[PDB]
Amino acid sequence: NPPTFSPALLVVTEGDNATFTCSFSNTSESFVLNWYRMSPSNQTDKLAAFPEDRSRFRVTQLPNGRDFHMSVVRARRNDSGTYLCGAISLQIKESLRAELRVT
Amino acid sequence: DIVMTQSPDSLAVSLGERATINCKSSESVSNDVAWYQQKPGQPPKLLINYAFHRFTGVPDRFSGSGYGTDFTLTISSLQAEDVAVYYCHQAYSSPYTFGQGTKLEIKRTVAAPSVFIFPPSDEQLKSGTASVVCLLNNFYPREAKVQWKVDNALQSGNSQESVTEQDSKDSTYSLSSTLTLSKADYEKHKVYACEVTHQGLSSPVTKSFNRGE
Amino acid sequence: QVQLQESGPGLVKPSETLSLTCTVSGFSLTSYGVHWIRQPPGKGLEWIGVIYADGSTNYNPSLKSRVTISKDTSKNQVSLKLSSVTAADTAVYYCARAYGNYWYIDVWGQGTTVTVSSASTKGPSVFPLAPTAALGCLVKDYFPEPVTVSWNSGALTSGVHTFPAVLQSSGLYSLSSVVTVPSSSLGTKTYTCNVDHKPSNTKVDKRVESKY
Repeated sequence: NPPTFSPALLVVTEGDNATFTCSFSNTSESFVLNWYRMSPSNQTDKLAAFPEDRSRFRVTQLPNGRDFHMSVVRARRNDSGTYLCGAISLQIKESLRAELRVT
Repeated sequence: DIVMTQSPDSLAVSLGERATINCKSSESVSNDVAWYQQKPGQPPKLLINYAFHRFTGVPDRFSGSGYGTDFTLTISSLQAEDVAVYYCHQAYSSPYTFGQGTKLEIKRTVAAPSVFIFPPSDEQLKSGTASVVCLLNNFYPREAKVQWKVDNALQSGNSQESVTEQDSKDSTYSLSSTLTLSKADYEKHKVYACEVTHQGLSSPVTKSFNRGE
Repeated sequence: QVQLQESGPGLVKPSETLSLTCTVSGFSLTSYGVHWIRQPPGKGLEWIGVIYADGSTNYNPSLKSRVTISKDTSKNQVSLKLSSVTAADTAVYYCARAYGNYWYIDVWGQGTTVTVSSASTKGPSVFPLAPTAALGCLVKDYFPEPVTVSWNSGALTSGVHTFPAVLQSSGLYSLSSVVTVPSSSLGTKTYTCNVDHKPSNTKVDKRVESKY
């Protein structure tokens, strides 16, 4: 069972927030999910991860424990691209991709 | 300074078999670890980023794993072009140290060396020294004895051997012995031979060549 | 394309400062980080430092107070300066691009071998190795390293075997490059080696066919 990444398409304007929802909760509950931006030539570019890998892309967990809000604060026009949320079981599972548009 | 320690210093699995490489960090470098492949002479090449995702244009036979201080690089079916050194790299905190590399070499059947001998060119002969080269090509294993004979006189202390790394096409090696002599001495003798002793040769092969003809 | 072309002097006198450069092409130099890496003879990779898009740098604690990494954005170049050089700095320096918000080294440079020595440069002598069949070229008595030989401008990769250089009793280096080709092409196809010795600006295209 892989993670989810909704909505499939997210059209926001230039300046406001943009938030996706990565729904994932495995059979072990010992997981660390990443938030990568896929390049036009299939070369992921990690943005953030939960728990916050300390070393504008927010990652907050909801009370249900299965949904995670991945937010792009003050979405710039260059942020339009492909995004996905991976999941690592302590093994990796990539969620379905999704598009992000910024008018 | 986080210490990246690759456990299998030298790995020599057979052709087409699984081949994994471990790289353990002395501290939490949790998922900012990249793998690199490097061949003799050429610069490094990236294979895995973030320890799981494989780079674009990278064969599917490559896989990565690990989230704490336990990282691994796996090759489903080892290919001849996979012979190289594999370095891991941490990007968690400074000084973003690297590993020490794991030499990945192919194991195969025994092969006899194709021997070739070359006389010195009239260009070098016009400068005093004269170099004669013997060429052991596409053989296995690496251990191979080469002998030098000039007018049936066993040469010693004047040659220099050089061996290539594991070939990336048929997983073989190559050796080149270079006997360096002065022109006066090169013109004072006539028969120059190169005797090659090897595991794949029941009797040592010899390559004779006489000056002039 | 995405590239990193390094260039520097082949020789460096002891106690002097080594100057290097990494001319970039392909990506916005003000949007990616360049990391310098060292590779001592017969050893692994060692990180020298970084330079981000803002213009701030992080250096290796063991190399600090001697390293200087700057960049000329109006020239797309990254410079590396190593003062009070010793014999330990002799290595192959590599500049590399950093990709991602949580960066990783994706593209690497071609490399630049630095030989910290007092002895001057020495151009190599290219002699033929005229004769499946074999042929080659002999690169002898050069200093310092390296010598990068190719065949037919790189189009002839099959059956090429460039041996590692060997130190000589005189103190110079020497290597031999060979090629295995079929006898049916010995007459029709042209085989030439390209010996490039950067420390002395010596390029040598050599035709090797036969003798009588």
